[PDB]
Amino acid sequence: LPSARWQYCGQRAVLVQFSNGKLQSPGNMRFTLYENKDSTNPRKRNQRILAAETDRLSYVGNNFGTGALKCNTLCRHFVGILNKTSGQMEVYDAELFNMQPLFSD
Amino acid sequence: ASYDEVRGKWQDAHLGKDQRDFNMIDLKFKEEVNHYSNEINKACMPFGLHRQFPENSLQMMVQSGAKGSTVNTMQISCLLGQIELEGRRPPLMASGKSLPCFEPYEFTPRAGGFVTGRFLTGIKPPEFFFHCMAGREGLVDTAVK
Amino acid sequence: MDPGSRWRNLPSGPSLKHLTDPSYGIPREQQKAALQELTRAHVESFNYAVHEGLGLAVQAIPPFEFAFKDERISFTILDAVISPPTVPKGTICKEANVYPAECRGRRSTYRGKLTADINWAVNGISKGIIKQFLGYVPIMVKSKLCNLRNLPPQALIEHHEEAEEMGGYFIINGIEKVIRMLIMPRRNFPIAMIRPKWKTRGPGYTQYGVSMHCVREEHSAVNMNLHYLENGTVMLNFIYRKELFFLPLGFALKALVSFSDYQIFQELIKGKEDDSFLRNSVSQMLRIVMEEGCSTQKQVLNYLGECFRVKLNVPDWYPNEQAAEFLFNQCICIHLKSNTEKFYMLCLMTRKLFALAKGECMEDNPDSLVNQEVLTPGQLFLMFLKEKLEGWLVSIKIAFDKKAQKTSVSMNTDNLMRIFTMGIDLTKPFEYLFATGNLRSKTGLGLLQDSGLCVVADKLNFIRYLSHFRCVHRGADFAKMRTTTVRRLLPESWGFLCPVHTPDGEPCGLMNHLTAVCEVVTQFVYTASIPALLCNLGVTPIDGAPHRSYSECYPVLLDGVMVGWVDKDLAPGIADSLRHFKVLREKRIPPWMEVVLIPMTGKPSLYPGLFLFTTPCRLVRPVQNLALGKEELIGTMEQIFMNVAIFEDEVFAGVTTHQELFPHSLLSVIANFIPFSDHNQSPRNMYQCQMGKQ
Amino acid sequence: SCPPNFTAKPPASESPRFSLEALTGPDTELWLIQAPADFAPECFNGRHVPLSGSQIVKGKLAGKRHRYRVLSSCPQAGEATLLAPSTEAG
Amino acid sequence: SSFQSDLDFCSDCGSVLPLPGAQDTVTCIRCGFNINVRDFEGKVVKTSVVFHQLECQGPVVDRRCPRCGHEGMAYHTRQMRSADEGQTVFYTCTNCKFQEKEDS
Amino acid sequence: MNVTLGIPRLREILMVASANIKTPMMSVPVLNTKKALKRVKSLKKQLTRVCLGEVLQKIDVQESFCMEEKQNKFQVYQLRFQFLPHAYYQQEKCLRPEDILRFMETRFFKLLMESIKKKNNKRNVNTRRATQRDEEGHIVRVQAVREIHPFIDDYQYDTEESLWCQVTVKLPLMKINFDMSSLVVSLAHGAVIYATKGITRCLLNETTNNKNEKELVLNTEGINLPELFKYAEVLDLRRLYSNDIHAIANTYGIEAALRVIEKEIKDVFAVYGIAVDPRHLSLVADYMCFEGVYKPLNRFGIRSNSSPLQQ
DNA sequence: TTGTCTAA
DNA sequence: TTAGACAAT
Ligand SMILES: [Zn+2]
Ligand SMILES: [Zn+2]
Repeated sequence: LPSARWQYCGQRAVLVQFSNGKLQSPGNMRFTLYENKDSTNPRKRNQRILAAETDRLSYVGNNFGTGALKCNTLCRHFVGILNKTSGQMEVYDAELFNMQPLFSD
Repeated sequence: ASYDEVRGKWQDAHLGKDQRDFNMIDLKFKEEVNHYSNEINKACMPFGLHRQFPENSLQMMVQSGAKGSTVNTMQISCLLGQIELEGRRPPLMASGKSLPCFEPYEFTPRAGGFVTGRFLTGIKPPEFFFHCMAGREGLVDTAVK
Repeated sequence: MDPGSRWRNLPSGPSLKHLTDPSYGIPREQQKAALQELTRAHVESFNYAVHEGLGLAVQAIPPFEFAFKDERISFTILDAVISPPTVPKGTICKEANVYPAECRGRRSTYRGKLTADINWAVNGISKGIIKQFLGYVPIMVKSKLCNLRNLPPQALIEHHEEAEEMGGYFIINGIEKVIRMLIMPRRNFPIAMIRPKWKTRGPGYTQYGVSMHCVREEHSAVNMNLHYLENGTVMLNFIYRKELFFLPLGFALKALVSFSDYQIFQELIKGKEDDSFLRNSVSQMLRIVMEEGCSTQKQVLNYLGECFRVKLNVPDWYPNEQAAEFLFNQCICIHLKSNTEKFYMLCLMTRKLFALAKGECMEDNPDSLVNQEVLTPGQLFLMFLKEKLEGWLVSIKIAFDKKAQKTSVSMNTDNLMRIFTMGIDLTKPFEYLFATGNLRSKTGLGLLQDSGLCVVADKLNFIRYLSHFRCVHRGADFAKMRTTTVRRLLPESWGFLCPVHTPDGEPCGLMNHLTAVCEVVTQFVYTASIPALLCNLGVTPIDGAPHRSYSECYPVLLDGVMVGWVDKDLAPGIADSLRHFKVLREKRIPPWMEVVLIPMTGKPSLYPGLFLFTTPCRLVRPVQNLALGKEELIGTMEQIFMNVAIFEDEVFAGVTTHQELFPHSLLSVIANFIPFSDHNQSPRNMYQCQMGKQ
Repeated sequence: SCPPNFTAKPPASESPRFSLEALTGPDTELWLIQAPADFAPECFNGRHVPLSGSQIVKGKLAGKRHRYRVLSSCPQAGEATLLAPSTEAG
Repeated sequence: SSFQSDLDFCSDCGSVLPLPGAQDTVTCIRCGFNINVRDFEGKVVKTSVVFHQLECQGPVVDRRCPRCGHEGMAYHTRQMRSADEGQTVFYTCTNCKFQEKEDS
Repeated sequence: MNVTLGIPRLREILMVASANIKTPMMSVPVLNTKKALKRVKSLKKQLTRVCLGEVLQKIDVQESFCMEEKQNKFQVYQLRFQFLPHAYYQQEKCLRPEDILRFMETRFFKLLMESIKKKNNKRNVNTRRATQRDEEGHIVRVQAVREIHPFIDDYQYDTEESLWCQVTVKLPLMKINFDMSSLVVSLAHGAVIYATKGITRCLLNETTNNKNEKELVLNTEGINLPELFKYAEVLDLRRLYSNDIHAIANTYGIEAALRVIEKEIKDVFAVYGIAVDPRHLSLVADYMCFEGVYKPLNRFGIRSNSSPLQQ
């Protein structure tokens, strides 16, 4: 019955939810994330956009618009690491992004 | 077979589109509780009455053809017997409870309508509901047709 | 018994001392709280339908915009109120109020003034607000609008009424007319039907199908349908002003969300993942959408608002995308606000159809009381009044078009206020529904019948006068059929409808009557914290994945909102936790909620899930929860899985979880007045119940 | 043909670096903890979590909030994957 | 840069691949991603339709039959009139099955 | 077995003079000798019909894809039928399963290919059907199967205990998605073999007897009177009977369909315990067969009458 | 809701 | 050979 010391250390590690399938073959794929300017009003704490550069398509992931998922607001998402020699499951705040390929207008 | 497996195969006889193995299980309670329905009437109807024919008035209205029959007085002073609803026992629910007092798929004859309580001493609220199902059956079938 | 259970004041035996007292004839200073429970379903429903429901039913009327000669006039109702009944203006009197006893004695209608705040605007800019008298609507007595509200009995005798005056009745032209509670299908719930009449509705239809009765905040009501086909394709049929629309499923699911087609594939095959025919069929539904080049959501909306535009009767200046979200907002799953939750509801209604057609779940019986609820007088007032307001705006449009013909000076309005005066007045079209019972509506109000709505509260004695407020009427169309299946007493009416109390002739079996314990839920509360409550328990929501596989998880339906996926080994631990939160009045759980846990057995039983109902207009009845000792409002679908007991002798450990309050709870009010009911034969009791009403 | 490859974002902008690590080898085991909404992230700060089965572990939020049950699952081959910002690539 | 989906869908967008046709590669429409028609060799769809898988006539009362003179007749009640009067009793003899009805 | 009961049977006797009734039976006693019982226990099986959905356990359809050339692309349709075993029916025409396989291999595949070429010569649309279809008032062998059609590319039938069958209807590619399993199901509700002309079902387990004579009765459910005349050495055709008035009226005569009207009205009134005296029934049967044909008592029977005031 | 009569 | 038309409860 294994245990793990819960050492909460604090940054928000992104997690990806592809609307196409599973990313099972990673390769040359560039990932960049975007944050709003005005940090004054409390909407900047949720405004974040993740962009995915592939040569074929570009995948974009929101937190606010129509299609942004409700699993990271009605429930929190954490990330365990479990440095096995020390035996401490150190925990990071996380978000899940449901990515959707961009086409046109 | 234990009672869990028997209850499983009567759940499987239920819930199916055949309704041909299930109607057979109706005709095997209902021929076996109509052997406990004859023995009580042989215990109480001829020589078990308090006051007997001719000194009994109700037997004089029954046996001299005035009104009634020896079924109405056997319901008055002995059991109501099996409730047959549209030819069969009263319906199970969608969950196997024949009525909310009872366990799902309960083996007892009381669970499926065998009243065994007379009008001389009253019927408990399960058998009263069963008997009102059987009354509304005939009343609706007369009122429609 | 629990103190505070409404039945703690129940006598052990009769007394006969209250008729030889000094206290007799002196009015008590408060009314009796046992005769006022018999018109809760009438008065508390009409109280919703005049202040809260009317304010929520003028929000859901869209801004009526039409075309002037090269100008766009916008009309919108901001707020409408119903004033309590007074005298007309220009009357020399002493007390301005009007009481029901005048309206009985003078042979008049007891009615209240209706007015609204219509906010007119031309070309997108507001140029005024008008407070317009729409007409007169009837007032229910002892409601929040009658003048007899909050009176003590001694001040109620003084106004020619009675002590212990329960309301619930409209005086319409001097004749008191109650609205009877009809039986409607269970709101916001997939009722899986097997009806072979549906085979003739199309070229490849099956006997199978899933219906839904959708109601939006007690003022709208729309029936929709799903149909399984011989292919595996699913259609979706719904009537909109006498026009049966055919809409395939993939068109709906693409018009709702902006999801890629692999997610719409993934949502419909959650439980059945190893099935090959199923994955093929839900591929083909999406490919049918692909065939027209409608790849995006906007292009699907363009095509649907191209094909359905002429029959929705939208204006000439809407785009096709705007007349497409006029039929997903007013026809398909209108109890949901977001299009995201409309999508995951059609996915559950589709998976229930796919499990029905493959024989993995049994038919939900449409005539059983498990899948039924009542239509209270708060719905039929509010729906009909909303429809007459929309008809009033359409009459203003027809009045402008009548002004435009035989062309007037036709300048700007500048608060002209003549078209409103020439507009229609809804005194008489709202009087006709009560004064006859005939509902002449172009919508149908989502109902199934047209007449038999208002029935005269007859008052030949008091046994007859109580019965009209406990009547549950199955249908005023089934009386002409030759059926017996709808007229059958079933065991799911144990304690919600009376066995004996029914008529005997043509309405035998249709006009049921409520029991004593059974009460209609009329309270309307807000379920905003319950999704976060469920997800703080084991309910992983729709977007995330539960940590065992699907088909080892249950759907959760919190009042037609698909919420999540309870793991199968954690579903009793959420059902009993919500029951403990209900009977202890904790965590904003309503005390009238249903926690229905239809289990998995692997046999073709009912379609499993963890259904949760918080709505009004249902039926509910108190028991005693044995493990808590506290009174629990069991609904119609909870007690099909509970082991209620009758007697303290018949209570066991492990098997029994509840107990009825008093053992004669299965009987009505009127049938609890027969002495020694359990000794005479049951048509004798069924005959006495309609003798005492004569 | 013409793929979009968008670079347009009107109110948004890219990011500096943070303190989460970049090296994942045989010494680390990625756990995906899914915590409730009102779960304060400091509650178990000296407490253990199970890696198999379940355990009702206490917290320190108010002392009376402490009943939390922890469900220790199997790898679902979950579609959510972690993105660790590496230091060789800006 | 490849994603694992079902074979009937594109693996770059999520859109639906059409049926194979008169070419050697099937392409998606909204992105133009070509997939070999030869890769649909494992597209198998199964369907199975199952057609056919794998008394004492009530309580007795000691009443004489009209025809055969047997000492008992099995009885069944049915309340066939109104709720005003009666209960109609149906008899059935044990041996020769002669059914007559009494109206009380 | 059932008959038609109540008022509407009496309506279709008297008021209609029906040529086509629903559920007509016929009844012939057995000669009650030793050879006739042995022949009639097989005749009970022989006079029934057998549909294909009666002896079939399950259909298995396995649609696949096949591309063998640069142009040739094929939809492999491996149909497989599991027939219910012989021990689960001992009532139907001694159907050893080589007979139902011969049904298959002779005519069921051609009956299937006609349906496939009816469908292939070719609900997905927004229809908006303009009606709902159901007022302001001011008052108040494998080679034979292969040569059936070129589309059948494989055939494999069970040989030891002949319980299954496998074909491969190798259709080419098409623009619509083909619904094979619906055709295979709806075609598999067709009658197999030896369905006699109009006779559905026979029962001789009615061993009823008035004097313990064990009088076996072919209580059938079909209407074919010269079908049973070949079986005179086994059946006692002397006391034959039917429900149909027109069948015996065209076979035996208007004087022998005059004593069937009387017996049928007596049986309809005698189900419900009512005793109608035979003089009334004989008067009605002598009225209806007065003109030599079996006339009704409807509106279309008073055109024969003479006085127009009564008409 | 039947059941035959009339027209295509 | 099969759909509209006509009358009765
Ligand atoms: Zn694609
Ligand atoms: Zn007898």
